[PDB]
Amino acid sequence: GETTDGVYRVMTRRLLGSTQVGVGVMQEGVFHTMWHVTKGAALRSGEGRLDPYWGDVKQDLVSYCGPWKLDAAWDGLSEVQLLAVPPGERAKNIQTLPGIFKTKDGDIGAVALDYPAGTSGSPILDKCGRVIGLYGNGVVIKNGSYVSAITQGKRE
Amino acid sequence: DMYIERAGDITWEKDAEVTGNSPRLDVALDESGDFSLVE
Ligand SMILES: CC(C)CNC(=O)[C@H](Nc1ccc2c(c1)CNC2)c1cc(Cl)cc2[nH]ncc12
Repeated sequence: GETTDGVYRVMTRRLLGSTQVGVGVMQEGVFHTMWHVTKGAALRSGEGRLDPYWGDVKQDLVSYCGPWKLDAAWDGLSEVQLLAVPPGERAKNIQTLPGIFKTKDGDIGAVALDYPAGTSGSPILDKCGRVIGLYGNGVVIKNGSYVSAITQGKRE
Repeated sequence: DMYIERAGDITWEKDAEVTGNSPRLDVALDESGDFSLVE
């Protein structure tokens, strides 16, 4: 059905009314989202059906119709934008300078922005409009604020 | 059963709301894809 490049809402009618569980990126005929959003379950695009192709619970990522296509990376210096798609609200770009998640396996960028759970999977963009990761998997610090990682998959 | 609805183009918008800090945090990623604060 709808294979157009762009950002999409992931919705369900299982709960009350229509509830938004997450967000995703459609690019090069592939739908990219966070694993915890869909749990690897199939998706519907009109009468079209999207089946999972690749997924990893540790990375918290999943691609539909084909392999992971996003590969741009945060340069560690520049400001980025979170293209946030909140439940029931219009897509909105928020510019921020990312922080750092120091792990034993290397440093990853971090975005300290607060959005409801249904915003999980919103893309993070560089100054060219290339998706450098997905927002929606992170931690909660001392002041109750949420810090998400900049999650990027590996392109083959 | 889940479904997708388009929400917009993927573009950088000049002059957008600039907010949020840049913290440097020590974190740990478990086998279940869960991050946690290391102190
Ligand atoms: C806040 C921490 C403790 C949870 N981390 C999140 O990123 C969370 N989603 C989530 C849920 C289950 C799993 C994972 C991630 C990874 N694999 C299991 C989330 C994301 C946003 Cl954007 C808002 C949220 N509100 N509450 C939760 C929440």
